Amino acid sequence: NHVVGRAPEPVVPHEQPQEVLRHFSAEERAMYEQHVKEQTSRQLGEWERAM
Amino acid sequence: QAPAADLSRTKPHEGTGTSERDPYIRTLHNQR
Amino acid sequence: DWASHMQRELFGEVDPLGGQAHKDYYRDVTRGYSPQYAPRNFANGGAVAYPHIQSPYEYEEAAHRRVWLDHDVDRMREEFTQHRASLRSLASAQEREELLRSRAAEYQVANTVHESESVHPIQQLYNSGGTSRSALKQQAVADRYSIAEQHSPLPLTTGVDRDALDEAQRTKDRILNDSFTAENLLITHGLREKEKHDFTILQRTVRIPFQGYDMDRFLAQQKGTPYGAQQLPPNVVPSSMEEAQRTLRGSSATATPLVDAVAQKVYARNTVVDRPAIGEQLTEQIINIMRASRTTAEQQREEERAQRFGLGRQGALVQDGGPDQRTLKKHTNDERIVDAM
Amino acid sequence: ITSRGQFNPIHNFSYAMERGVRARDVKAFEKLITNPGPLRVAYTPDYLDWLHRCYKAKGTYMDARAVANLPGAPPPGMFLRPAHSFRRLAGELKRRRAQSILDEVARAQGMLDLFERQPHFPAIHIDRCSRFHLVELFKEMVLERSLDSNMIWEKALLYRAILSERKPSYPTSFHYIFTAVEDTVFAPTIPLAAKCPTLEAYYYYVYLVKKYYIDNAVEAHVVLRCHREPNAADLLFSNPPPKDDTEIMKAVELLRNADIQRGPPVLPGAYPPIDMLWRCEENLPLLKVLLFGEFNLIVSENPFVKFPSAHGFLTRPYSTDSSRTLADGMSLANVMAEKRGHLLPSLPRNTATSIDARAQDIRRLQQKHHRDDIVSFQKLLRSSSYSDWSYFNPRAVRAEERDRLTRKAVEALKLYDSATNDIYRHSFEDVQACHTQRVTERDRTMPPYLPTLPHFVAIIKKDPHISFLLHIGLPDRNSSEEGSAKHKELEKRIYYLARALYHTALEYHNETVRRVNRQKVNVAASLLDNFVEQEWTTILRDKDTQNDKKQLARRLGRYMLFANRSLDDTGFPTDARADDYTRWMAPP
Amino acid sequence: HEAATPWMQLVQHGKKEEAAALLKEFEQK
Amino acid sequence: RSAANLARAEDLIHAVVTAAAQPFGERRRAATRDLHMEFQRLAVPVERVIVANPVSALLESGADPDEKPVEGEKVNMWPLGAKRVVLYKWSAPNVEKLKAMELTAKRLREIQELKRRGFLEVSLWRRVTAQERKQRNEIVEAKKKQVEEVVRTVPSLAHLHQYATSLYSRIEERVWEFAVLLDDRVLLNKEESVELYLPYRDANGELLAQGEYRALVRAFDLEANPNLHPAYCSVGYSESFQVFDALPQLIAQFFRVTHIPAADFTPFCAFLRDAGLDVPLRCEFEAGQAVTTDGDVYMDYFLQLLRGEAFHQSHAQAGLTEAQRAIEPLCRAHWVVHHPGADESEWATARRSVLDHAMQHEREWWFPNEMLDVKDVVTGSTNGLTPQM
Amino acid sequence: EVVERDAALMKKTLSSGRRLRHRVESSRTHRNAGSL
Amino acid sequence: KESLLPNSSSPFAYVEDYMGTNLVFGSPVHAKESAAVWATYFERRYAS
Repeated sequence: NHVVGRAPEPVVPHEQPQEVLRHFSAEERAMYEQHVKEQTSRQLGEWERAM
Repeated sequence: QAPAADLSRTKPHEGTGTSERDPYIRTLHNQR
Repeated sequence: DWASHMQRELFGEVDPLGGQAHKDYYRDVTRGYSPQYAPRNFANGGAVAYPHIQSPYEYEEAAHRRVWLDHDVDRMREEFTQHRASLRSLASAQEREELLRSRAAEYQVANTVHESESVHPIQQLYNSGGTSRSALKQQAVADRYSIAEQHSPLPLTTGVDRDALDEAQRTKDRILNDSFTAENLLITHGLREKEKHDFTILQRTVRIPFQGYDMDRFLAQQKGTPYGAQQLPPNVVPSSMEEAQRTLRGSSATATPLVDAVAQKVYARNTVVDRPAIGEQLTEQIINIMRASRTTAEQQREEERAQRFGLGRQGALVQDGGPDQRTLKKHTNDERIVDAM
Repeated sequence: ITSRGQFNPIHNFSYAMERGVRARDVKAFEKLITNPGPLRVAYTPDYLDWLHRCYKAKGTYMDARAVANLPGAPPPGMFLRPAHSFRRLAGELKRRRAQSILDEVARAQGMLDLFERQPHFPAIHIDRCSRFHLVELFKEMVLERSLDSNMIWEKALLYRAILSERKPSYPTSFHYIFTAVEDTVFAPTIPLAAKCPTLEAYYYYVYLVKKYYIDNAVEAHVVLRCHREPNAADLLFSNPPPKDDTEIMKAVELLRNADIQRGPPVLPGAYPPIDMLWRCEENLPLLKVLLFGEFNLIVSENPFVKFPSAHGFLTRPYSTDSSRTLADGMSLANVMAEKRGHLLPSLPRNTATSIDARAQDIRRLQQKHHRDDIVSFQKLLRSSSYSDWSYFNPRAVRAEERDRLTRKAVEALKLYDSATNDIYRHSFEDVQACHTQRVTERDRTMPPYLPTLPHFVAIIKKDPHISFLLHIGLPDRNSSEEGSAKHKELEKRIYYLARALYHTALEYHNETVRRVNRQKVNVAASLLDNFVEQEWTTILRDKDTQNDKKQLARRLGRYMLFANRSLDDTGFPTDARADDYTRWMAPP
Repeated sequence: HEAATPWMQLVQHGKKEEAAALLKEFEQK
Repeated sequence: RSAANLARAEDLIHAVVTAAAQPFGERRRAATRDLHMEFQRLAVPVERVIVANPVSALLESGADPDEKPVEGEKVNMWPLGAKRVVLYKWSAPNVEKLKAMELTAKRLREIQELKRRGFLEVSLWRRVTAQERKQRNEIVEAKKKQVEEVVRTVPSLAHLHQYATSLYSRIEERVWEFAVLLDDRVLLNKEESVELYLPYRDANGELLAQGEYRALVRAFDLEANPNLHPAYCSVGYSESFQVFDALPQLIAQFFRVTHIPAADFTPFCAFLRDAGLDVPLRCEFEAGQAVTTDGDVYMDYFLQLLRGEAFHQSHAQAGLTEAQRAIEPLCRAHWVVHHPGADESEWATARRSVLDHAMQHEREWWFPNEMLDVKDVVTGSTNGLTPQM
Repeated sequence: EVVERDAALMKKTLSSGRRLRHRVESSRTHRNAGSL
Repeated sequence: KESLLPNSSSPFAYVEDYMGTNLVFGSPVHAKESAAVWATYFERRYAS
């Protein structure tokens, strides 16, 4: 009942924890954030298109 | 579930025993 | 707004902090040796939210990237001089604000900040704890090199000389050879079989886990994926600020190459040494001590290897019955054992 | 190449010492240090003793080298090449070039310190200077790094007020600036309005000084920066409470009465344009006192001890500071939901309560550590970087010039180090016995596939799909603006993947960092694969014979992905088994 | 290689007698 | 011995290829001169160019600022280390800005864009005396005779001569001595007056000798030619003036010498600035740091500092950055091999365009890296190029 | 002998010693300047 | 302008023996000192 047509969790491939994100450089951190945002945006968009 | 070797060419029937995917003795058959 | 605020310090020729030591700002050796935001997040727990450089080649690449951008930064300095000359002509604050916020959009200063876009609640907590999005929007100083990175030909060469690359390859080969020799020595000693038999022994004590009635439901419950089954990570007591900064500074120091580290050490020690010298003597002294440190490091490596592998002779060169007399203690590495292998 | 408390040489006596000129006594050294020109000298004994020691060390080195010991000493394992040989003379040429670069860097550092005086440069004396020496110095120092013109007038008048009205007592070495203060001509406050500033604004600045107990240029800069904004009532609350309005009004009225006989103000008016400051002789005393105050009145005390609220304005506020940023942020669960969106499930009640309790716990922890983290950081300052001292310096350096000088010095030092192996040589018999090895092309020599960034990017672009997208697959970069954007993003992703693989190859020996580097490799490969598949779909979907673009794209392969491609230390597929590779490269 | 005169083109490829003969012919003409 | 023979062979090859490259530059210069001279009639040239004294307007008490500046009509002499003002007039591309001259950020934006559109350039040409004409004629004829002997002695370099001619004919793009280049990035200005500094050394680092110097201004407009073709220019030359080093005369007059007295050191700067030479305060500041025991300033060191380039540039090399200054010889060599035969005039005309193209578009062919370059031709082959690597 | 010389030089590096540094008060607005 | 090394572009003109003794096609003084160095080395070796 709580969830009816809600999107699933946008699982991102190659998700890294904080212990790995510590060694990411500045541009590496920005690239990882760009990858995560693009992946979740694509997941949400395809769910919206399916719904 | 002495440290495991970093770059080791382990035998096809053995392993370093680090996790399930690398057990000390491999059970799954190599064939199909 | 805050983009214009950043642009103010970007155009200014003075440090935004004015030479003040700030608890949540770390002046990294990379990034132009300029202050960079290093918040100490508490959601992670006593961890400074800043990149930790581990390999010296990363620092070298950053330095070479700065050298690559040396042209763009001076061109942007000329542009900044022109913009300040134009800005001084403007009298009212509103026109200056409008010009600043136009130049902010043209220079993409707002793109300089590294937003953390995530949807997972745990990652959102980590991002919204010690260093929240609003805090990043407020205290995010931007450097000239960081600004110039947006619009510039990206580097494709790393500043590793032929000699530096040769030494790196030699170090890699030596480390790999030592690791392979140690692993093969353990194999010959049979300690690997010992640990395999210990695993077999522990297999007597271990028991079959309860996989659950519904296998997929149980596995998902472990994963935390299903709705309402998410478990917050345990809260960890943070360390002291002293240790938190000490770890990062030690990592940077270990990533500093020999030449620049010895240069900074000598120039720092020059102001306190009882007999200071001018650069003419300083260059000779630093070259001498760098060569001496190189040879000392070589000797340290060779003596560590010899001690670890039991290299060299056991006793005197000439014994009563011959030089080839060794007491092969069990589970102890030896030159005779590596040669036999 | 500079720490906090450096003593960078500013003088150039290495040009004159070889000419036979040396100082044998302290008086001779001092009269040699003294500069005949304007802005001569102002040092401290902690700098004079260092100068004398460095000079005598230079003499002991020059004489030894001339009579030649340390100068011209080959390394213990090395020998000396013959004089004026094709190798030794070139080595000495690059040695002297590196010495010249080092000396230039040191003198530039000394000039930088003089412009941003440190405790080893107490003050600057401009008692005797010319009109040009005033105008050019002002334009180079203050005019250039001035975002706003009116701030210069405000600073000049405030400095003139604080130099005389507040503190008349001085070491008596600043009598000339006291004389130059009095002959500053103001405007007839009732045609000279554009020539000179008004006097009521100057008296307003005197009132500000008397009210805020302003002592130094640091507090003057703080009040000048902060009093304009509509929060000066509480932002500038001095640690000692400011005096009431009546007393300061009476004091300024007494000063006005004294000035008149020798013959509340909220905001100042519109000042004359700054360009007139350096043009008219009328403002020459005012410009001179402005430059004097700019080069002096700097103290080694942060003004934030008495201006706690101004710390958050002039500098970035503390992140650990709470009740403002978190108060604006409000409900953390609400922020999470609003950034999650309406198309995703709302957070269940148990997790929302847990996350809000965690927010409160983090708030309490931050409050607890706020007071102790600040004091603990200062301990780490004592017992590295520059411009991080305990005091605030308004005219600090951007550190870009310092970094550039450091990099130039390091490069010249590398050249100097390379020089010595050209100047000196090993033993002839040593090299003769060394050449018996006859390095072999197969194994003794270094392999041709050493890990380099161009090599990695070349092997990445070698993929048929990548080459197709780079050349024909994408639309022409020069044709449409979107084509150029897509091409620059594709090449950025390719460069990122190549650099990640390069770093992995460099750190391939140790495994502690190899896994964390391979994580970046995986992320970059995933991004590249996503872009390639999207572009391949669009170039096969967009809306014929004889080998057109779509036919060639279909004729190509299935785009073997990079996210699951095996590489090891060379950019080549490994010869080890899949199990061995996946145990080598696994998340930590 | 391609823009070079045939003498240079064939002297870069190890044919030395032919290069000498071609040079002799060219200096004769 | 074999290495020496190889070095001699390489030197002979360089000489013969340079001799083969010589005529291409002359023919290209003739063609572009024809294209330029056939163009000014259609376009609008600069009618008048004059050189005036530098304005040092420091208004005294009682003087309003709105008064227009006063400048000299002409100057017959240009000191080797002085500043000057050049005045010119041009067409509507600047009268549009003269209209727009009559407090807003966007107003300054559009004004700056209109300023960016324009383009000017100033150069100096020395008239050659007949003695120098024949002195250079004999030198060049001796050099060409020597290269003829070089071709004769070895019956192999004829093939290289013909190959060089063919390669230049295949590479070259299809189509009164320059002294020094002044401000090249000078744009169209509101008052049509430009401030210029004449350096003691030219682009090649040599002092400028005695001669009659003519200021030639060439104007570019980006609307017609966006590729900055050297043929399309508005060219106008001013009257010839005399140039000489006034430093010996000034020092002799002031001192009525090796050590400048400390007490009289400061008035010497005022005397120089009155005589017209400009002496930076930084220059004097660090010139006073090398005094002797008594305090006398080393006159030769001060003169070296004054004629140095770090403190004050010529407004042409000032626009060029340190990276362009470092890679400039490489760009020069590539330019002279792409255009066979070239000199300072064409290099100065195409100075900043090729440098910006190289340091902006390519940025990688030039800007030498740390592992593919040799910092010393006598040390690189041994130290930095170990046979292992 | 070479490594012995290098070790001796390394010892000499840390065998430098401190230096007696003079201190000048700076509490007032003016930075006090002293001569030799 | 004038330099100690010749104004030659080919490094084959600048090639030098490892000991720095280029007694062939070198400068007169350079050849003299190279011969002196060789004489000293060989006299020491033959004396030993």
